[PDB]
Amino acid sequence: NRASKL
Amino acid sequence: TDYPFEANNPYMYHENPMEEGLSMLKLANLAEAALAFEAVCQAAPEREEAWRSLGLTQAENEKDGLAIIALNHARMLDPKDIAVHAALAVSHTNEHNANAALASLRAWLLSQPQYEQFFFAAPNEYRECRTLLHAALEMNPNDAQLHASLGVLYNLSNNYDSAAANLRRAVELRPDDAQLWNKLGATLANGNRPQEALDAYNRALDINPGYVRVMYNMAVSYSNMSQYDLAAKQLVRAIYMQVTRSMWDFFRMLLNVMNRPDLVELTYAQNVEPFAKEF
Repeated sequence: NRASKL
Repeated sequence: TDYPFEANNPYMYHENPMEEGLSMLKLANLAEAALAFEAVCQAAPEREEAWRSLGLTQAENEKDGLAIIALNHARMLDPKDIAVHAALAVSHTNEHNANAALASLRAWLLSQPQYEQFFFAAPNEYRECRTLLHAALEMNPNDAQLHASLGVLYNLSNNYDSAAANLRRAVELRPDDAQLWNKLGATLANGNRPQEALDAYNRALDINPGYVRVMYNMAVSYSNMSQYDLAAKQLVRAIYMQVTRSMWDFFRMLLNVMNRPDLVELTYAQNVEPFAKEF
């Protein structure tokens, strides 16, 4: 679900 | 200033906060380094290295908004600082600023003398970037930053398999680069491969134990796999290390889902200690 960050 | 400098910054008083910020970075104390770099940007706003270091640190400290503001100062002051363009591309991709992300990658490539010679948000700008990076890859085939940059581009278009392949090559070439391992992990995570992502994140954290973004990303992946004990542990580390309300709200959802109403109520006080003890 939740977005991950580069 | 467009930058919202922290009031009451103790480094405002210090002799040589730039040196102190760099030493804080070597130690991996991101929050403290950011404050030190902030002091330098306030006192000497023409100092490009200061804005760059600020921008770089803020993004690793899970603050892309603050990163972008600072990096745009750095970019004005030295349009050929390729680390600034690289980081702008990353933070803009995280922020889904498609046009700004493609402008940064393009500037990243073309600012190098070495290189200087469908996607709905920005179709042609995307094609151009893809073409430039692939043409560059033909001129310099095992360049890890080129592979990494193709990874960023491919994250932008949600082509997480191509992104992961490029970024996997980048970490093979540079296996001690914390940022590359996090970029690989984020890619894998966003591409619904959170188990593999966590292995990449573990490598990243081993290199840089103060990498708050990696800690946050691990909370995310654990939450995605519904391993909430593990998510809660990483999120506490992230919150503690970061210093925010967004993370506390995310933490509140973990506590709720795991059926801990007693702990949920404690999150409004925003003291991490009872949770550090608890987890």
